[PDB]
Amino acid sequence: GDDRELAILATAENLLEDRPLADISVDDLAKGAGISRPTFYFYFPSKEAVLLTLLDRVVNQADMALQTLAENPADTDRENMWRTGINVFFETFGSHKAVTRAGQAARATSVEVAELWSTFMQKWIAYTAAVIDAERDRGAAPRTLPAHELATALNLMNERTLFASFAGEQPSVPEARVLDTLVHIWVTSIYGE
Amino acid sequence: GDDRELAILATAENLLEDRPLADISVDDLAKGAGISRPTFYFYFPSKEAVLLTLLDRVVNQADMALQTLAENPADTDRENMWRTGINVFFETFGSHKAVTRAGQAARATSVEVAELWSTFMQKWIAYTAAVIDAERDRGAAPRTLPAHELATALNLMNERTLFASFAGEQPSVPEARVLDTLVHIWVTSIYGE
Ligand SMILES: CC1CCN(C(=O)NCc2ccco2)CC1
Ligand SMILES: CC1CCN(C(=O)NCc2ccco2)CC1
Repeated sequence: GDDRELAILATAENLLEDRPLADISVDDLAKGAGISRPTFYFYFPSKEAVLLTLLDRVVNQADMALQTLAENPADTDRENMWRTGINVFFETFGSHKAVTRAGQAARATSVEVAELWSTFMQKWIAYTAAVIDAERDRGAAPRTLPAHELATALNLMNERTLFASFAGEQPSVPEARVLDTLVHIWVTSIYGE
Repeated sequence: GDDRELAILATAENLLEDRPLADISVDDLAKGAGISRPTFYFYFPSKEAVLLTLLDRVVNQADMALQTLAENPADTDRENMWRTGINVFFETFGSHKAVTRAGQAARATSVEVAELWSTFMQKWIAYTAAVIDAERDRGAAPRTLPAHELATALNLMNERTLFASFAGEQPSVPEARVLDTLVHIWVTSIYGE
């Protein structure tokens, strides 16, 4: 039951490593999961819907991991606090590069994917803003930009930069340099005048 | 000759304000330019090729405007130097929102568009880096990150942030706030420790 579903999900993720959604048939998804095409259609209405669920689970994994971090303060300086946070996204999406890459393209096409991404981005920006605001209240950050606007630009940087880097786009920050790069820009822009 | 070509370009830009490339036929492009479908095919192999040229001219306009700025130093502080520069991109792409939005989608699909964007981004990052390096040499900026990596992340921020803002995406920086937002993050990240 759940097992066939899990196998369709895993077959899909596997197949997205080597080629795009376009050049993957539900036929390929069925065989890989060891089921018929009709049986596939019982678990998912489409191949697009397989991607969506896959993306859903990556996004929830990131979020949950961020919630875990937020609940257990790490005994460290401001720079490592931010780093530890950004690293959740770096590791989680970096561990699911094929889904990441396919998700982001599907944003153009699928309203569900666009809305899924949109919902979580807003949540992560709201959280970034609350932390900046909290840093301003304790007197550790200067009151420069509207915290929420700053959080927005910083989150959008991370999205574009993390993903160009995982795709190996030209141009991009080398994947082994991208954490330090993003952390420097977060902390200088959050704490600097 | 050039006039029919110009009219196809303008018809296309006009039509992209109200709907995507997908829901624009070459038929619509021909009528709008006041020509036949066959005559259209003499000037352009496809509707995709119309977008590409349109994007080409926006991108060259931005570049040329940046070259003009680079050739005439403005008598001003570091913050306004960066602002004046980022503003070239804000105004130029912000004046061609339909082409911008369609260009960026076509990146997924068209290898020409992807390469066009890629070429110019590299050029703009190289230039940003040369300016950061020049600021480090005169002793106005600290030697923090690899200048080229910093330039890369900052350029990618601007691309994602400018465009989310012009599209009116959720989330985004309001278009009337996005200049100040980006300038703060450039200058704090370039000059800060
Ligand atoms: C405190 C956290 C909040 C979120 N964040 C971050 O990179 N979000 C942007 C993103 C999502 C997927 C790729 O990039 C790190 C800092
Ligand atoms: C000195 C310049 C260099 C380029 N730049 C910039 O925003 N480039 C990124 C971009 C292109 C299109 C949208 O965003 C402003 C600063």
